Amino acid sequence: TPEFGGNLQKVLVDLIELSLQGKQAHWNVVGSNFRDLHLQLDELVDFAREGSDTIAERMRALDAVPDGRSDTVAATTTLPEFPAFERSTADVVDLITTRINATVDTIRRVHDAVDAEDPSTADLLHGLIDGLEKQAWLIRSENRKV
Amino acid sequence: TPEFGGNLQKVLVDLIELSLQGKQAHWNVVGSNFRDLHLQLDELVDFAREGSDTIAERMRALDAVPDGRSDTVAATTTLPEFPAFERSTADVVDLITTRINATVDTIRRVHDAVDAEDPSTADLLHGLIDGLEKQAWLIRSENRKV
Amino acid sequence: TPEFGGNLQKVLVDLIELSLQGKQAHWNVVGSNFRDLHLQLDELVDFAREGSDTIAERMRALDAVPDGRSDTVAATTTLPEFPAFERSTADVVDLITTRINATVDTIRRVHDAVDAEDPSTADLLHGLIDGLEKQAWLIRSENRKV
Amino acid sequence: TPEFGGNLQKVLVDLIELSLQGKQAHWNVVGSNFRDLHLQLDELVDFAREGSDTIAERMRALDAVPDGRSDTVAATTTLPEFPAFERSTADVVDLITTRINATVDTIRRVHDAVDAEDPSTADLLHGLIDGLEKQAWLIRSENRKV
Amino acid sequence: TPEFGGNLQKVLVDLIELSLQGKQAHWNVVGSNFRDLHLQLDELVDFAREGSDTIAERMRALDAVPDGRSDTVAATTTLPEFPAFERSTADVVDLITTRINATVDTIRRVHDAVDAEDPSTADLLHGLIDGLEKQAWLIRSENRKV
Amino acid sequence: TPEFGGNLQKVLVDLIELSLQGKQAHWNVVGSNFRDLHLQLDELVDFAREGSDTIAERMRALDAVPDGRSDTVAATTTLPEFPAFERSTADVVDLITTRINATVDTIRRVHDAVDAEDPSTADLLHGLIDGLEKQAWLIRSENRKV
Amino acid sequence: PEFGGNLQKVLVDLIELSLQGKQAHWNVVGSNFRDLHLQLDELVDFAREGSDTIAERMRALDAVPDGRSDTVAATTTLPEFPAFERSTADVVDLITTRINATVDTIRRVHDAVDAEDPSTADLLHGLIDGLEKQAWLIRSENRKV
Amino acid sequence: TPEFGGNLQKVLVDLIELSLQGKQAHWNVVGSNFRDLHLQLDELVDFAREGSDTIAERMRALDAVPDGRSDTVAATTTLPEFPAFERSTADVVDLITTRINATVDTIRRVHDAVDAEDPSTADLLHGLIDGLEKQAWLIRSENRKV
Amino acid sequence: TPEFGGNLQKVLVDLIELSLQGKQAHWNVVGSNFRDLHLQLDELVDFAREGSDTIAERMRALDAVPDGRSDTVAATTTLPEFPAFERSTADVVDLITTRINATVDTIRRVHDAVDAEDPSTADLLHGLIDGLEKQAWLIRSENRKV
Amino acid sequence: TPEFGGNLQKVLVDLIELSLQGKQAHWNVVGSNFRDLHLQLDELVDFAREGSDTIAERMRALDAVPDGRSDTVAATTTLPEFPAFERSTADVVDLITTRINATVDTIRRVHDAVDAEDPSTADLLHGLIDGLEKQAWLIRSENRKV
Amino acid sequence: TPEFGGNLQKVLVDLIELSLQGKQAHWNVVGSNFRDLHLQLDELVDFAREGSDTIAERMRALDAVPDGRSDTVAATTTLPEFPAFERSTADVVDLITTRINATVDTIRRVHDAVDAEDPSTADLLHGLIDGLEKQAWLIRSENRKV
Amino acid sequence: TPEFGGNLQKVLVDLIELSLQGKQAHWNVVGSNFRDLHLQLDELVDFAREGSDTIAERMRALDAVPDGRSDTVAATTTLPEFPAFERSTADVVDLITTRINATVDTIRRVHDAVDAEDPSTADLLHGLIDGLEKQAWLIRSENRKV
Repeated sequence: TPEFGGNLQKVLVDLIELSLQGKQAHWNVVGSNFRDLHLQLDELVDFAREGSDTIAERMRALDAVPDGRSDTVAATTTLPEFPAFERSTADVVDLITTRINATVDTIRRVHDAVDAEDPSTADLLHGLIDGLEKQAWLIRSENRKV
Repeated sequence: TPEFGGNLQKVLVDLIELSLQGKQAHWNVVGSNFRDLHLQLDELVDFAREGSDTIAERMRALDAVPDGRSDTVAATTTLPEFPAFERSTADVVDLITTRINATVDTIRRVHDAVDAEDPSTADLLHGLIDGLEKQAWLIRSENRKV
Repeated sequence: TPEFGGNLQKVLVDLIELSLQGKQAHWNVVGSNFRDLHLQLDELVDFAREGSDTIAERMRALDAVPDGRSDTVAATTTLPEFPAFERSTADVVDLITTRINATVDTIRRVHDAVDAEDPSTADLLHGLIDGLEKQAWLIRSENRKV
Repeated sequence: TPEFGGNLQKVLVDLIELSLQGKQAHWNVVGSNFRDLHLQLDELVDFAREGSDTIAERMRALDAVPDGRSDTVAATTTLPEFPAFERSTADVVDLITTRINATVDTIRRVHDAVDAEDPSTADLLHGLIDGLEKQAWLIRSENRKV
Repeated sequence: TPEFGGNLQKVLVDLIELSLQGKQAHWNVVGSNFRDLHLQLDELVDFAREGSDTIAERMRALDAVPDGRSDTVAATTTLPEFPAFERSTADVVDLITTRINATVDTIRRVHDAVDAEDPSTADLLHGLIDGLEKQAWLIRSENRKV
Repeated sequence: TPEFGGNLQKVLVDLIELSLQGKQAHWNVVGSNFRDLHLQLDELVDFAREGSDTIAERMRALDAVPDGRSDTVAATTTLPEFPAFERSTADVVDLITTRINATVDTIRRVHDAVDAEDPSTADLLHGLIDGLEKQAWLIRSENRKV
Repeated sequence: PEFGGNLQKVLVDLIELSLQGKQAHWNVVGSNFRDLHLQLDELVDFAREGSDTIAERMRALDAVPDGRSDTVAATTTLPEFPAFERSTADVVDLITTRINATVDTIRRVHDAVDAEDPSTADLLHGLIDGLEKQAWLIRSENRKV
Repeated sequence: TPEFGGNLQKVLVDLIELSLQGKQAHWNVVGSNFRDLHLQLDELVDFAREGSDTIAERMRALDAVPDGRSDTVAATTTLPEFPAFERSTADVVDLITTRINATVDTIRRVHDAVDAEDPSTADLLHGLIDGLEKQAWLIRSENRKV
Repeated sequence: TPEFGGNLQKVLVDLIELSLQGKQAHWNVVGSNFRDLHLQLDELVDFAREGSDTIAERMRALDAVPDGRSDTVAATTTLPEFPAFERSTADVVDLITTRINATVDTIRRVHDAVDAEDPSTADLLHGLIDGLEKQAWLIRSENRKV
Repeated sequence: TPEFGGNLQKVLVDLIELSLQGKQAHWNVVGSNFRDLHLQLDELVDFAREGSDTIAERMRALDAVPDGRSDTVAATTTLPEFPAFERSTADVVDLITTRINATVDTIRRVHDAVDAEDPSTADLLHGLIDGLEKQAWLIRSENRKV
Repeated sequence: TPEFGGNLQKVLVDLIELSLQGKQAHWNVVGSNFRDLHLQLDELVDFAREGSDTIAERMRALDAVPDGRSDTVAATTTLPEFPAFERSTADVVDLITTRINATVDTIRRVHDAVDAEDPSTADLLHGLIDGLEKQAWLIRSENRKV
Repeated sequence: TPEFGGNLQKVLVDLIELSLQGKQAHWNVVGSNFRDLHLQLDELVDFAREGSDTIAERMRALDAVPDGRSDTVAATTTLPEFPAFERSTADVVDLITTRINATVDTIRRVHDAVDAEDPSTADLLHGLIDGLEKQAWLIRSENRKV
């Protein structure tokens, strides 16, 4: 259905934007605990790319047309823009946490309709939520107060 | 130097645009001889991602500031936009060949200044142009009729 | 739960019959773009065998009695018979697409009944839908004209 | 959410107790099919450890605090204690079957609440039920007669 | 030659029947020494599937048409029909021994004509014979007494 | 001898308690320099589990009876308990260092009695010292101030 | 000595086939290009392995190999290959014809080589199997029905 | 030292005899738990071969002359000769247990002089004792009753 | 087929004696070009062990009883005894060449009688000839002068 | 350009001739220190084949026509012919060194034009010079006497 | 030429000194963020060893005489002396950054003559500069504050 | 204790000097058996580096500080100097044998105090002696007269 296709397209553009932001932060981060932040951003980008590809193949299987162009992503993404200069570790961790939370929350919005329509795709969304939440936890644990 | 940083930034944004659009074509292509294009476009995307990461790390080592944001890519890329909807294999082969030719032409234009300033970065450009030209040959040989 | 056992037996019989047809077509197919089909049918057979074994072991865990005999498969399968001679690639692609469609439609009918009892087996069926539909798309894209 | 944390803590403590008791049986089992039981119990312990780690990371990523201390396990576990000395093969198979049945029963009680609140955790619990039931079948098949 | 194709088709259909028999027994076997029988039957199925695929590819290379449909298997198989329900260890090992012996006996009768016509295919037949005989030894040696 | 068996059982209890407490710390740790501790405590738990299994199998080979039940561990362990809530990274490093020091000092007491009978087991005890002391240094170096 | 001569004739044909496969691998264009490109590389690898196996076996049987380029050019029986870009159908046809000639000479030598040494007969049987499988797997592209 | 050479020669000849015994039993064993015995005897043969090679290379490094000839082994080894025909499971397990016990007893007598002269070789002896005793446990634990 | 069994026993005895002599030379060889011989004799022993195991399992599959005892191989082997002291590289090369020639001569002599009954075993004999003759060529080329 | 195409064609035919030459020497060489040269020539052949394939793919990418036919190689090669029959190792090393030096001389002669035209291809020639010179040293230092 | 040999010898001794000093720092680094520095210094040592070996093999191929003795390194190195004892992480990061900068600066000075004489060796120098600069950036970014 | 630390430092500097001279001989050796010595010395350098790192980690764990600087090695090492020119293979083999003998002599000298203070460290020294003596034999067997 066109509604299902549109929801999956909104998820896909958010995943692509998240991957691009992760790579940009991976390149442009400075500060403490550099090696771990560097490796974690790479792992997150790999996982996000794999999830985006899986969504693309599934949505193709359901006979929909994907929209993953750069202009389309820039026009329809929901993630906030990222700073273009070198950033401290606390700031980049905070920004990554916020972006991951927004990406997860969009999927949590669409989950009800996706489960009502196709449990097979609901399972892929469940796996994506699991992976993204694990990544978000392991990153956000750096800046915890206690 | 800022001009050197800008010359590398143009290459970086071109590679990111190429990778995203190659993934788009990988998801979207249908028609005769589908599987060969489906696999080779994935290989092209992998190579483009590796090259973009290599350029980002090298230019960071040379103390410059990357701009890999989606908005920046959309605003300052040189590759023409990818047409939407399902496309035939011949058309996608032609479009990918033209775009890879544009990218390698950009590499050729920047190569003079890059070699004049840093031979180490010139070597990375040589490797990238070699790989991209090999990919371009393997793609365009599909549509050749002799 | 005799109804659960019968439903899972109907699933397994169709999976085994489809695997046999896939192997026969893999051995028999010939024509334009032969190699891609030759490899993809092998991949589909491997996936079908993995799914059939997984279903059989799950249904064993639930204390049911599987029936995987050749006579039982031939007597209780739902998929149509396959041509016995050399077939063109377009025809074999169409036949394989029809077979995958019938198999996934069978799981679609049994889905609600099996989810009424066991969400765990529902998850396995979701995975089978994901894989089979991905294979169906990747094969049917061969004959698509647009 | 505190109730959710409580159910997940019960799951984690049951899994930890199962792993410890399985290692006990692994070191202690003597009798016929000794090598078979030795390998299978090691596989069961490995799977239980993987599942316990997955559950712990999931619930802690959902902002809960795990309690996997030995005193907590002893005080709040639900599995009955293991024999103290060398046991026959049939007896240890029966004991392990009973332990796995109790664990999966607890998971089944928790399943309703987890499906009510977080489908992502429900999916992990489904996978755990699948793995534990497969192991239980493979173990209990030793003692079953015709 | 048509007679050569007929003998190779007989061997192929026998191997397919053996693979189906092995998988069914693998799923269904219950009793003593169960884990080892479970692993050995899976190994036998893997070997039988590889041999059947090898014969199919060879006969296709020699310009013959294979017949691996389930209906054809049921109509032209030579292995006697297998029990329907759960069976003890002695019964299953004895039955598997009888089917393997029947298969190798059929291959033995075909071997004379195959060696008369094509020694290259005769070598593949020899490999199948001794692999199957090794598997038969490992299986029947369980029931043997002193 | 029963005294040797009791000493080995006491060592095994300490190893199991250390592994469980390490997993607790791995789950519950939070604060600055997270990922390093998160990976390193997992490595320590893996090594401790390997050592505990090896020592259990060795003591079984020497014809003794292991006691690895949760109640037995809680009743006869020597390592003091772990905090039940989220702790700072410096504190968890200090506690883990203390636990490892207690465990290795227990081995230091038991070593003379072990070597008085069995140099082969003394070698395994030496290996345990090597691994645990390397891990202890690798953890304690976090808070070292020169 | 005749045994050595037959094995030398086999070896030069295998080397020529490997060179033919590499040439077609580099110089092929048209439809199904990626599949033909991979298949020809696999065939070249198999031909090189078979040539090595024959060379080492015949060395073990105390003969003197002749695998020089001049010797191959003077003694091989495979037809000459075109030196320009060729369509895929023509490439498949030419490769099929060359493989058929190569397996034909092996079948011709098989009787004497098996009568003299079953161990070498086994290696030649394996080579026949592999090359015939490759021949079918390539020639299936241009089949009519 | 000639006495050192003689002790290590006795060790080597005993290891070679044990390897031959294990391989013969591996080929010849028939009865219950056949596949487990077949795998374990192969593992024991592999371990014995590795240990024999290690002892030979160590003794050669210490400027002695190894004697691994079959005639020397037959004339010098202390392990009693094996049955010549097919043997039952209990009998072969008992025979292997007795052979391993004799070998480790010989190693124990030699270990005193070995530790007196060269601790480096004493370490290898300890490793061999550990491995052989573990294998002996996995063997003799088969026939043990409660 | 007692004659067949005796022939296969003669093959097995020769292979075992060859492996033992190869290990002895591998331990004892010394002189110019030492390392190449040291590695190649190890490879020869590995191949001989593989061949001996293959022959033993094949003759077990043919319902025969092998005799691989040390006394049996010493009293039945045909290979000449090996020097017991340090030997020059040329001498050990000559001795190994002679031993391999005797071993392959035995197989060539028994080949006609073997093929008179079982072509599958004849195939294994062909493979053994191939491997042993390759090893013989590599050994003999060391001392060749031209 | 045709002159550049011919410049690379000379390199290609020289590499193919070198590969066949190395294979001939690998098969034919006998004498002292056999195994070292036997493995080294195989490594040389592998490197030459990889380099020839790389040059062929690059020159295809740059839209030229390879001529790798055996007749073309024989007619236009530059390496001296290899004498037949069995040759001593010293003569083989001398001839291989001379031919590799000739190939490196050809590469160096064409390198000026190649670098003036295409730096990407110049890099490939640099890599080939590195590899071939390393092989030349690793072979020629055999015959060196201080 | 002797000048080229000396220019390469200076780079070789600098690389050896850098590798030894990196190992020194790997051993005596303590403080906050220990593990990341501990791993990065090991990676740097591995890269330095690989580069030093590559330079040694290349300069050997070009018929020069290496001087990698400890006395020669101590006498002719250019890197400043590394202070002993345990050092804080900030200080060791600064020291390693300064040393890598000195090494790459020396390589930059020698690059002109190296490129003027042998472009192949210039390529190796380019690769070494790339790797060392990447490592230097990845280490120095730890201490950066923005 | 300071004496323990000093002895471990004496061992470490000897290992580092041995590794450096091994690399020098690896680069510098020419003559017969060149490939054999080239591989063997590379293996010895790898082993020496691993052993030196292991000693550094252990003595760090025991709260001591290493001195592995180039100046410290040159001032404190006990190994004789290595020639700086091209040497015959016999001479380099003799020199390496002498160096290994000196290195193992130092460790055997310190072994008494090391065992009196820490059996675990004595075990590491035993392993180092075993490895170094094996390498020493495997090298010096080249130049043996008889």
